[PDB]
Amino acid sequence: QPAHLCFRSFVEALKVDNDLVEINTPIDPNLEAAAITRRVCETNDKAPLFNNLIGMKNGLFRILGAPGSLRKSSADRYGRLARHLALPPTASMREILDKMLSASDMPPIPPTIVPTGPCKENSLDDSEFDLTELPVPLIHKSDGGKYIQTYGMHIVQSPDGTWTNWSIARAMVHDKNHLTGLVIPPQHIWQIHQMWKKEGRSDVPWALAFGVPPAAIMASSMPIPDGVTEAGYVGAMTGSSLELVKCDTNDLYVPATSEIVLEGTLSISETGPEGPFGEMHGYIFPGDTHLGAKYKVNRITYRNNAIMPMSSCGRLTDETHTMIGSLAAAEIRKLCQQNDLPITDAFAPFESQVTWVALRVDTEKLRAMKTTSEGFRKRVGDVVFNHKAGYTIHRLVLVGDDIDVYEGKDVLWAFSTRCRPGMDETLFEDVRGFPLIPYMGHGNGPAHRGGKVVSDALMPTEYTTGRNWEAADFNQSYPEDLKQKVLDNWTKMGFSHHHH
Amino acid sequence: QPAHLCFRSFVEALKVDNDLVEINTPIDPNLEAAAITRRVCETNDKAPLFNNLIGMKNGLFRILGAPGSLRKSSADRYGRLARHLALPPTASMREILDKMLSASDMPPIPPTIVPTGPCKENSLDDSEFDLTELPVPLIHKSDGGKYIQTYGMHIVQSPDGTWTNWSIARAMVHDKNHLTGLVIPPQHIWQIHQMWKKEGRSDVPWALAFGVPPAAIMASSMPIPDGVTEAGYVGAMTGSSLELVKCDTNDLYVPATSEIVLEGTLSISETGPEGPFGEMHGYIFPGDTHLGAKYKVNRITYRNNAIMPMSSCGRLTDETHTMIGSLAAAEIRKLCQQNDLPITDAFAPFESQVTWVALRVDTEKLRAMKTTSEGFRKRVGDVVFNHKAGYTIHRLVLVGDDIDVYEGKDVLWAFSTRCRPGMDETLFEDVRGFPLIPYMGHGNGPAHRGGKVVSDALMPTEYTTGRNWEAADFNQSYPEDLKQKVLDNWTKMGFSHHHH
Ligand SMILES: Cc1cc2c3c(c1C)C(C)(C)C[C@H]1C[C@@H](C)[C@]4(C(=O)NC(=O)N=C4N2C[C@H](O)[C@H](O)[C@H](O)COP(=O)(O)O)N31
Ligand SMILES: Cc1cc2c3c(c1C)C(C)(C)C[C@H]1C[C@@H](C)[C@]4(C(=O)NC(=O)N=C4N2C[C@H](O)[C@H](O)[C@H](O)COP(=O)(O)O)N31
Ligand SMILES: [K+]
Ligand SMILES: [K+]
Ligand SMILES: [K+]
Ligand SMILES: [K+]
Ligand SMILES: [Mn+2]
Ligand SMILES: [Mn+2]
Repeated sequence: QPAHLCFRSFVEALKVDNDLVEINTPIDPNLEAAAITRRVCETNDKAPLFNNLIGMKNGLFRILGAPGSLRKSSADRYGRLARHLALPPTASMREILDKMLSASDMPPIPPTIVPTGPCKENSLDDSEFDLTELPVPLIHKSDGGKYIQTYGMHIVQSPDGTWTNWSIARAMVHDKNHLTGLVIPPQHIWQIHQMWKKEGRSDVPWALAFGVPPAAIMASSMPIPDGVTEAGYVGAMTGSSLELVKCDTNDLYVPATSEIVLEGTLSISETGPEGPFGEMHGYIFPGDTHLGAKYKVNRITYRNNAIMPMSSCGRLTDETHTMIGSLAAAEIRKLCQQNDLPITDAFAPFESQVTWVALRVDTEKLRAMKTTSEGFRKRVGDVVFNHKAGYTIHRLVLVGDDIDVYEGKDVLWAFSTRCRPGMDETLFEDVRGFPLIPYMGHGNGPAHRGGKVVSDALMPTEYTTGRNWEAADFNQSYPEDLKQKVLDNWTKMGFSHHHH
Repeated sequence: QPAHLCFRSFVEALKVDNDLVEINTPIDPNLEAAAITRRVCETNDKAPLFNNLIGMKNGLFRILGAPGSLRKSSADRYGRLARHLALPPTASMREILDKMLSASDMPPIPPTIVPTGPCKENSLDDSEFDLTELPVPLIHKSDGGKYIQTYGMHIVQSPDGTWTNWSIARAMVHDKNHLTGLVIPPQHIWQIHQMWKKEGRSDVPWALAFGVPPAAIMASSMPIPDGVTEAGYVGAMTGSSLELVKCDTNDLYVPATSEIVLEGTLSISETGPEGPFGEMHGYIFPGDTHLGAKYKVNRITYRNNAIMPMSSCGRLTDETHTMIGSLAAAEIRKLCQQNDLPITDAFAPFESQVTWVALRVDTEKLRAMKTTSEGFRKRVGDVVFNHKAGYTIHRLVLVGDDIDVYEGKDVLWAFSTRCRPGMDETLFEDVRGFPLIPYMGHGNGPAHRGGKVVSDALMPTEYTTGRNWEAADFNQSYPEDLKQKVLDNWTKMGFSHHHH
């Protein structure tokens, strides 16, 4: 099975890439696995595969940390993400985001039901498992629970059966047969949960599949449109219908090669203590527990020698940055284009803790619009900040054609030198805010509203007659023949490889 | 003579450090020298010494590029700056800034007059030189002139003789015996020029000394207080009285070991075309010429085999960042402390193009003040933005004790995650602005006023009861014994030197 379509094959691909460290000696899921993983993410090291996890019983479970984090070399920096998508390991961010957007103007390819798969190799009923007895990790020392769910896919369906959503949302073990987790607006798991609650008849049939096809976990992390079933979007992107098997205890379908599947229900009435958790912006607020959604687990099914992927998230760089940020940026780029805004590229700078998105403007198009900064700022912020795709993003930075938004150094240069504080910005206080950013949920203002800004780093002539500067850099401040001479004589004179 | 007290010894020190590349083949001062230097600055390579400059005649002149730029290794990153000050090459930024501030509560050590020095080894009178015949560099392709003066020290004295100012301000060749340059408020060369213009009697006696003692060029770049003679401040900092020789044609005094000295006058009535120039924020606006101050040169004196230092300034990283930014930050730190504000450290992040200063707050002190963000923001901005030391700085970022302001990654993390846009900021529109920032002088608003902001990245509890988070990082999210275990087993498990 191809690496993008089968987690187990993905792990083999990382090994073959020399991007995997197999640790076969005992590792404690209480902090140790996650501390190793954290150190890997902070240093862009190889992904750790913990094959000897203290507390693993009857096949549950090995852990793979850092599945979507960065490689050390610049040439294959995003290779782990490329391996989720059948792309070359040297793929650029633009090529990864284009791949993730490609299914947006293709017919869906619905999934294929198959009678069985590797996820059915083992099962545990209601009398045979205890979630508190599994080697679920404690990921950060002050976490409010053991976060089983950091890289699996929740599967829920609208009451009318017409939309089946796949998404990532955190969850922790509550007791032997329940989880608690985040289910918050405007997320699709929340939107679907609301539909079931308004019907008022039953709890939401649910499954959570870990170690799903890598292309599916990528779509699970992306804010594709309301009402779009992720399975058909992944089918179109990959050009292949995904193979799904029915759950044993409900009529939901899970990827045939899922490593581990939990089947049960998401309550429309019950809650339980959830959090705190060491989160994407780099913080944990110890003791900040709140009531979260409550899931009941009725059945576990799993592969022989099952592997649980884990995100040890926090400070740069992990899956919450590489996937949340970048995939929101990709959808925002599309959204802008669909609203007739002249945006060519979008990325969420890592340096912003993925709270900014830099939007590259086609300034020839902009000049034809005969508009102004104030007008344009307002139009861009109204489009993005009133849409779900803008949820996580609190600052939009508009930049001209000379800036590569995928290079944080260039975005910071443009921001710092072309956007006059206050005058060149529009604040948005009557939009939904992302409460997990510390300045929102633990800040001075409403946790769920406002705190957003569009910062215009377009210069005045970019709206009128064209760029009227050249950079004071080696590239722009010297003619071609001189530059080349300098480069050709560099080592000869006495001054100091691409892959590495 | 010690390296901090003699430019020629400083060049030898860079050689001995293996931080110098001597280029003994012909190099063109038209762009080539500056392109090499630019490439060095963008890659933190060794300083270039051009010993064979096309057009050099009768000893005028060799060029040293990148005298105050960065080294590649982290361990001696600031070694070229340390060599200006007799510090170890591994000195931290805090240690360099502390050294530059040390004379602020010491009695000045006035300079010593000596009858002669190496700067008197050669002379050229009014009939013997032509500035257009010297190998003055063209530094950027669109510059409006050949910028002779990028790393020399202008020397002017108040009419009453009580204050002698040393400072760096750019100047270019106008014709055979004149320069034009920037002389703008609130700079001390401007303040002194205004005193002479109000007297109305004569042009300002002036000298410009290139290749001055390195400790003197550092003070020349620092906004030490109005009315303080830099020579006595440098004396106190170094613990030694500087040796000066009188000019031949006026009664100003220049460092005895200056490589090259121009003597003449700064006009109180005449102006000439000046600029454009590839400037510190990374831009040049071709054709943006304006009338600047006009200097007449009456005499040149110089050392045998004179060396002209040059800054090929622009995009990161050069003397305009390492010296302008950092030395303004140092003075702002002091200014804050003198105004009873609880600031421990200040630095201008390179990532901000040195337009921000991050101010580290002693939050124990802050809590005792029983104040609020709004109150505190306003007080800090009124102190700094109404003072000359804040001139170049458009954004102040207040950060708590956990942030190392000398680490741009940590400043950006704090800014991005702890400062709510708008609510946690105070804009300042009625303060002097720095027109050279593109968003000021080429922006949408008044070039010389406003555009400043204080961004408070202190969290709410930092004002009241104390920090209420831990970082979700390896350092903070795992206990000490575990961290150490992980570090000790890192290479054994299969994962990947200080100097490099
Ligand atoms: C890649 C990734 C994406 C995450 C999360 C994580 C990782 C690794 C972990 C679990 C580590 C941390 C948490 C923290 C949190 C941010 C959250 C979450 O708990 N709640 C949430 O609502 N959104 C999350 N997302 C983003 C989410 O997947 C996207 O917003 C996606 O568009 C949702 O799919 P729908 O569009 O179909 O609604 N988590
Ligand atoms: C280290 C350095 C410092 C510079 C400049 C440069 C370098 C290398 C160059 C020449 C390359 C570029 C220009 C551009 C420009 C910024 C300027 C200038 O032309 N005008 C100005 O007014 N201030 C400049 N400074 C800063 C100045 O030295 C400090 O502000 C100092 O406090 C002044 O001394 P006083 O306090 O005693 O007034 N230049
Ligand atoms: K999704
Ligand atoms: K702007
Ligand atoms: K000075
Ligand atoms: K704040
Ligand atoms: Mn969805
Ligand atoms: Mn001064």
